[PDB]
Amino acid sequence: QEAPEDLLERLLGEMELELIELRRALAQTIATFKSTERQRDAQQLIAQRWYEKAQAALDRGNEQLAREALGQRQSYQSHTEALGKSLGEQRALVEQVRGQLQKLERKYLELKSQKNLYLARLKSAIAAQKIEEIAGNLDNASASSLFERIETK
Amino acid sequence: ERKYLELKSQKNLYLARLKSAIAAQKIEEIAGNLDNASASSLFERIETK
Amino acid sequence: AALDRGNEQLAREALGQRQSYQSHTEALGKSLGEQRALVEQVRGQLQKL
Amino acid sequence: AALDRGNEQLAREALGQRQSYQSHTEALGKSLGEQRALVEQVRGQLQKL
Amino acid sequence: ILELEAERELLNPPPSPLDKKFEQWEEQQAVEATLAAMKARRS
Repeated sequence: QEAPEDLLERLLGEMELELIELRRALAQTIATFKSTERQRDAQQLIAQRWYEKAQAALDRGNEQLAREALGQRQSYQSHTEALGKSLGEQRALVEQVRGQLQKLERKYLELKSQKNLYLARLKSAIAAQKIEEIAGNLDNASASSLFERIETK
Repeated sequence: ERKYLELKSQKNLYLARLKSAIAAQKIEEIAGNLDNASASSLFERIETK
Repeated sequence: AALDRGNEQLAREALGQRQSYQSHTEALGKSLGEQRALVEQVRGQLQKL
Repeated sequence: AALDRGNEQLAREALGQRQSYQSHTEALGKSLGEQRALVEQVRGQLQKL
Repeated sequence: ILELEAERELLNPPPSPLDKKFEQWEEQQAVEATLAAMKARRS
């Protein structure tokens, strides 16, 4: 099997790619959220204008004109309320996901610290025996391969 | 006409949430590969080595 | 300075905010103390070698 | 001179305007004090060398 | 534009209103406290 120690960089290199991918994905979420906010604002405005047209409509005792406008006006209000509830809903989810990433972001960086540390200790240990294995080859008790051989020679 | 445009709004939203979720596990599956309880595949292996 | 003037409400939030790093602080402080012996230990390993 | 003649309104704006640089001022003053030790530190590095 | 604008905000986490309040209130303390000396010293 491939040296898993090498995979750490590939695995974390593989890890990093998704964060930005999530990062772009999350932003896409917010852009939609704002778009809806604007869209509602326009609808209430035309209702507000209809409210203003209806506002002046009943003046002079001409309620018949006002009657039609307000009935016309609510047509958007029904739409208005539907959106207003929807936008309030989405806020928690976008709020919820942000903490998801924010919590994750700390974890990745926090995790990444230990990586080199074991690698450092790994490099310490790998040579720790490489240095000493030859030492036993010259421990001078015939456990070595040359010293006593040299002595006997 | 209203229905189609109104319908179309939710399309990306689930797609957005979909992209949120798909990586949500991709990020974490590797986390369990390094959860450091031998449920990971390397950390304890490194420790044992 | 938050609780000065008898405005403890502002101080309340800050200190609750403050410990957020303290929890992080203590975790690191213990970790750094741990590493010292190992780096100390290995140095004698080489020095003796 | 702004608040003289009992015209504090003019003084109000200026001082609020003034601190805008003070915030900048304090940031730099701390920074410059920091750099002094390092330049001081390195000089002995060369001088000893 | 909305797509791009929000993305930049993500990479530039806006500060919480608490610091806004603290900074704002501290400015209120600063402006008045700094002015407090003025109205007293230059009385």
